[PDB]
Amino acid sequence: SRKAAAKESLCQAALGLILKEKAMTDTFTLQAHDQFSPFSSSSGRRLNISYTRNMTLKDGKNNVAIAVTYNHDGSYSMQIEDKTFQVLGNLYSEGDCTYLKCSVNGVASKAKLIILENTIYLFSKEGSIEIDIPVPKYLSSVGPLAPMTGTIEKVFVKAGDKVKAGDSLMVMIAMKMEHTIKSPKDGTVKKVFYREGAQANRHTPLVEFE
Amino acid sequence: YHGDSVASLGTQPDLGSALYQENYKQMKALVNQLHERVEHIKLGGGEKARALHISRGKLLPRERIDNLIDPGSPFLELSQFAGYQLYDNEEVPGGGIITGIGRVSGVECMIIANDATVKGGAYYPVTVKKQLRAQEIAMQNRLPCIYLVDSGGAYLPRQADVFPDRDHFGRTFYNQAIMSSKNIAQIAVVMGSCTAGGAYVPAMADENIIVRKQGTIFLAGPPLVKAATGEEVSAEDLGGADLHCRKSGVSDHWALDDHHALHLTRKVVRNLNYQKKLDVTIEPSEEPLFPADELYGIVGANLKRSFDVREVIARIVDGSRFTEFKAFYGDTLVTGFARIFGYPVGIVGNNGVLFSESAKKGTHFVQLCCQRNIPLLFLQNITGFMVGREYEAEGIAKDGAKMVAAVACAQVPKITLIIGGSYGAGNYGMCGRAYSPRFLYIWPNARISVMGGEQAANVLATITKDQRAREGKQFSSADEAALKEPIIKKFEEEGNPYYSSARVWDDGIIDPADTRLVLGLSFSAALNAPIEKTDFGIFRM
Amino acid sequence: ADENIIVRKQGTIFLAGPPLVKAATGEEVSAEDLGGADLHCRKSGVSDHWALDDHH
Amino acid sequence: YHGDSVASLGTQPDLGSALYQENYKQMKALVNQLHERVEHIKLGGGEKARALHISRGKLLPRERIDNLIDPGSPFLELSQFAGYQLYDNEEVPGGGIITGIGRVSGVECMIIANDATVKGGAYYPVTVKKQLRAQEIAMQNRLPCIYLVDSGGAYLPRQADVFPDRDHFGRTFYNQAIMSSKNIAQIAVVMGSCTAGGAYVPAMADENIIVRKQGTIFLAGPPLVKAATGEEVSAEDLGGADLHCRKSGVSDHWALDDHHALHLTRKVVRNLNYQKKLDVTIEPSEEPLFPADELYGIVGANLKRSFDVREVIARIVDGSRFTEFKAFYGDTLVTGFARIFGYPVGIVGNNGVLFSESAKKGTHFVQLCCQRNIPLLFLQNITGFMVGREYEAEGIAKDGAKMVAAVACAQVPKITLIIGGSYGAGNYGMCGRAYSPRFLYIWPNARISVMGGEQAANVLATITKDQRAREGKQFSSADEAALKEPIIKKFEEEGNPYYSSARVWDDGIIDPADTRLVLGLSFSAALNAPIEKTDFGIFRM
Ligand SMILES: CC(=O)SCCNC(=O)CCNC(=O)[C@H](O)C(C)(C)COP(=O)(O)OP(=O)(O)OC[C@H]1O[C@@H](n2cnc3c(N)ncnc32)[C@H](O)[C@@H]1OP(=O)(O)O
Ligand SMILES: CC(=O)SCCNC(=O)CCNC(=O)[C@H](O)C(C)(C)COP(=O)(O)OP(=O)(O)OC[C@H]1O[C@@H](n2cnc3c(N)ncnc32)[C@H](O)[C@@H]1OP(=O)(O)O
Ligand SMILES: *C(=O)CCCC[C@@H]1SC[C@@H]2NC(=O)N[C@@H]21
Ligand SMILES: *C(=O)CCCC[C@@H]1SC[C@@H]2NC(=O)N[C@@H]21
Repeated sequence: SRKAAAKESLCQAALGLILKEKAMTDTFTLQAHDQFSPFSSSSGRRLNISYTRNMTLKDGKNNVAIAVTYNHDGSYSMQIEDKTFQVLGNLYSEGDCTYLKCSVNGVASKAKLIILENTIYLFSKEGSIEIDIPVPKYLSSVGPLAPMTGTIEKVFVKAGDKVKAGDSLMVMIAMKMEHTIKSPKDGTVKKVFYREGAQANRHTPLVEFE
Repeated sequence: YHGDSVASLGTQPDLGSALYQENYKQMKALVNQLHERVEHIKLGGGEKARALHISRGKLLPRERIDNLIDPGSPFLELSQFAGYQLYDNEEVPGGGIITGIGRVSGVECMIIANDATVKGGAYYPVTVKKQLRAQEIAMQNRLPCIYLVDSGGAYLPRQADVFPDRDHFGRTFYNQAIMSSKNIAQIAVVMGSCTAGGAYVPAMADENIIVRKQGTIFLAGPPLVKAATGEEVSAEDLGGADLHCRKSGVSDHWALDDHHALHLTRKVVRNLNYQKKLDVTIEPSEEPLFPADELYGIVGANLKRSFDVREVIARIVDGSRFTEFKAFYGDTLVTGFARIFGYPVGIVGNNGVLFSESAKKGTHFVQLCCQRNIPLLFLQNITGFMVGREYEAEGIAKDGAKMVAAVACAQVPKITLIIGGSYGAGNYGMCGRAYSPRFLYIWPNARISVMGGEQAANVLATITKDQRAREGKQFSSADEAALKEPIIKKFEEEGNPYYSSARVWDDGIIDPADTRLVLGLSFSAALNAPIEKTDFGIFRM
Repeated sequence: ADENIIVRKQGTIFLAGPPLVKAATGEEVSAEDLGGADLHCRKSGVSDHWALDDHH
Repeated sequence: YHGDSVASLGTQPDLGSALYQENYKQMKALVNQLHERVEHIKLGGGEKARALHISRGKLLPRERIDNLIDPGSPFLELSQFAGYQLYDNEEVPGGGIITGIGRVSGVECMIIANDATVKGGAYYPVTVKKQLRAQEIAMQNRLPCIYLVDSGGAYLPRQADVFPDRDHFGRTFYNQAIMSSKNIAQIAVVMGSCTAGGAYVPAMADENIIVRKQGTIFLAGPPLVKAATGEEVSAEDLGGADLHCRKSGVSDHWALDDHHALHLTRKVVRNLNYQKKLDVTIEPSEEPLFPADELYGIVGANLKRSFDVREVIARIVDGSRFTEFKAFYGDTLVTGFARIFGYPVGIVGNNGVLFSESAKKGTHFVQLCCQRNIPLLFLQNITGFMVGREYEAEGIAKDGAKMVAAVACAQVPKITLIIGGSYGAGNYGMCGRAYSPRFLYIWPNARISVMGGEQAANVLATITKDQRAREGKQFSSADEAALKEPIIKKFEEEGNPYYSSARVWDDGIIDPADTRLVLGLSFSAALNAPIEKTDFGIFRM
């Protein structure tokens, strides 16, 4: 079965993500007119205070919160649950592969860093660990009223009918087109408020359910 | 930074639903018919005139254009259907002229070629109209003009419709004199026989090329000096290449044959000292996430059946990414920011009738785009302007005039695409032909009238019942049938896409796949001119 | 237009008249209360000056 | 060419001398105290209000700023000490608002966040002052403004000091209307409850984001309509996100929660069509040759003991290279050309009192820098203007007015740093707060008054002895002690760095190491506006 990641492995995943964001910043700068300028160094240097970034990584099924403090000397202090790790490192290339060079509490290591959509892959000589980046809700999310003052074409339902969602309820022709009223609702039509052929008015009720 | 993820538009349609299959079959039929009609237009005046044209050693005009532009480069041809069934028994293919935006020596140019296989290069009224439209494209977008003159002069029994008015033949030379006063280069290659109105085209151009023993320039030809002064002259020594290149000085470069003229033209364009400078921001281009025959399945051919315009924007923009603006207020207008080939586009699309809130949403959006210098793309699918009483009480015609006033005053490049109907003053709110868009293409299912027919027949009948009610008698079923026949027939005839592009009311009927490419081509040509600051009028609040 | 004058009980402004809303939406309205001078000068705000008759 | 070698400034100090060790201990104490005070300011209104703020599902405002700017990007926060011990028993941390220059979507922006944990987002007078200072930074440097509105309206018992004047609350909306008329983008994210003066902040902005079931905009809230019209309404249906996003049309984008609002804000900034273009020359940046805790050892905390300003310039500029200008004429002013992060800087630093020759040297230098479009950095350490008789005979006040007139008329970016005292009209000669520098930081050892304590007490005593000498009696030791107590106490209290940045008289107390970084950040922000030609007045020769 899959085993839980060690806190040191979560530090490596967090560091790889931070350095990948830096890489994106660096390749933006290489295309800029304002070259050599500050703001391009992803140092997190606040004035008179320190910056702590709170990120969450998903280890299998469970979420872990990692508080990453940006230090003045370029190191990171990553507190995972309670334990603080001194995390340093950088990226380097060998041919077409990107490697993440780490030092966590004086312990040096090297792993291949591959980030594909949401999943952080760390390939080392002791195993392979997959850490997922959570996806926020706003990137994963994707009775009736008469629209215009028009004449009624056809009434589909009666007093006492049971319909479904996405079902043709009434049809009206307005000026040049054809707009069918369809039901988002659930329940029973007790009321057909407009007789066939009448002129409905915008923002108006056609069918009522109890 | 530009690394953080976003969402995209569009959903995959039901490929098995009968709505999709019927829509696909109808729009495929329209597109196949469009293809076979333009392949017949591609021949020109028939194989007899083509044989007599190549028997004198000339190229055909599309061969001239293929040898003039860069190798492998695309060619955006404008108004391929001008003159289509327009004159009663005369066939004028392509208008009798070929206009297009091409790429010569790494510069995007406007190319105007006299197709001499049709009527000997005579100038019909639609020929003058199509040429003047090409010239105002080149003056708006600051593109050099290359005229490949092989003319025949102005037709005689249509001479009124060609000669005196403001936008008649003489405007052509006006447009050469003004463009060259703005440093927009004119180049004329004389490959034919310029007779007395065509003779002003190379003489008003900065640089000429004339072909040895083939091109002739004279203000009065041999039958014209016969009828005017009474004189017999031979044509090649009245106005041939040797006299003009050596004695009179009308021509500047001298070519052996047509290949030499086109090679010299590419040299002349390279010595123009032109460098294209962009002022918008550019990003890496990216293809969408959906195909474009899905647009055949989604749009169909039924204009009484509505669809969603977000499906179209999902299939023409970069990566199908779209930042929607005011998505819940006035939701019969879809406004937002996208990218086409790396260019920033503000898109305005119709999704229903125009209420008051939709027009206010559009006015806010057009002011935003003009403040930031972002080009506009209008996607017209209109049916009306919300007729009613509680609507006129609010100020609906107080609110559509703000939309009209903002679209008129806007100084960014605007491009219209008519993907559906386009009726009434709604057509003016969404940048119709009168509002100077840079380009205006249509899809083969479009309709454009002042109404839809039924409405015109009903208004005329009720107005004449009111009018006759000073005395008052009815002819009920007779009046009904006899007004519902010739008005529905007329409006459906004149609302056709081929009727409207037989005139020069638009820049082309395009295939719904090709849409994305065509927009990109048009947008890059429209970026040759620097975008100027917009001043608006008085917004009536 | 920047400034309007509309005449009392004579001038009417509407984007769709009575036979036009008849043929388009199917509605009967009277013209002087669909788009007359009183509605535009007092409620909708299309008109800026209000005249009694043509000399005014 | 740029290959030929040059010399550099600076010498390594005696790390063992008692002067260095005492200076290091004093400036280390000042910097540690500055750090602990700003860490207490970082919490805001205490842990009770933070718990009730996150119990409603909101972020804390510094979390909002961290999630809005680019990841890892620095943040230049302005006026962290506004409101510090300013009101008598009320604690207003940070002013009640958080302003700073950050980097959003690769664009450097000004961010103004209502810190709603302190006084429910009420607007104290220092809150209005600090916000207006941020807005004039953004109008001078042409930076887009992002307002993160979580307001509470204008405080009541201080209402005079907030409401009517020119630089009172209403100026805020003036600055939004003028900046947006110059194409400087305004973006408002409504995360709170905008009550009747805050309600004009999103309605004056080009693009809005409002959060579902959390952000509310109304010109009159529920107790306000109670006291004004007598009406009970619920707040989330009086002015919630659904009404404004769907019916009234005040809002343009609709967010689910705060993370969605910040993600949408980064999208909106990316669609601004902005590209930063530089007009100065840039060279490869290089770090200096000396550390920056040496500045603790060199400056110290004794303002009666002078030092050399060339030691500071040696530790803030590129490679410690410095081209000195007129090094032997008027040597109490050090002028020259250096580079900070590759940007060309003309530096003017004080080394003593201002004579006449020093002011003429400075006027020549400022004309040189404005002719070449080089930004200016003033390093104030002033004690006076050389009082004397043989000095007024020459025209000392004829020569300091030339310095004042040249610094006032200069149209390049000017940045001041007060590293020591700053007294009298000398403060005006070296670009004080009245002379519109872009930024003005201070070090924790600075002092600023009109004439320092002793001098004011002596002048008041001698002028009251002269004044009373119309009759004339003395109270010698009594008058001496009783005027030397409350005047030295007052001047030393009001000359403090925390006194001056408790108001918005400067943009921050900075640590002498951080100096180099802060200058670089400020200078790059100051290069977003194109440098205009300078016109001078009349130099009185
Ligand atoms: C006077 C004016 O400015 S208005 C007309 C211009 N003046 C003229 O010279 C009119 C006479 N035509 C000419 O200009 C020339 O002699 C040309 C271009 C027609 C000579 O062309 P050619 O290569 O010899 O071909 P041809 O003369 O047979 O013309 C082909 C056809 O086009 C017609 N045509 C050509 N030019 C014109 C014209 N300007 N007006 C009317 N019809 C024309 C001809 O009637 C001929 O008729 P067809 O198509 O029914 O057979
Ligand atoms: C003068 C004008 O421009 S009209 C101002 C209209 N006044 C208001 O709308 C403010 C009153 N209402 C609120 O503050 C709303 O509840 C919110 C959403 C803005 C704040 O949420 P809450 O935290 O529930 O408000 P709460 O009642 O806790 O206010 C916290 C403190 O802010 C104070 N406060 C808020 N606005 C003001 C104001 N304009 N003047 C004086 N005090 C204020 C409250 O009295 C309260 O007292 P405290 O200073 O002892 O803490
Ligand atoms: C077909 O287009 C339906 C009827 C047209 C609507 C009419 S035509 C003139 C009025 N102007 C407008 O925008 N709508 C009205
Ligand atoms: C402390 O700053 C010493 C005395 C101040 C010098 C006085 S104050 C007003 C005069 N102006 C000036 O530049 N110096 C004089």
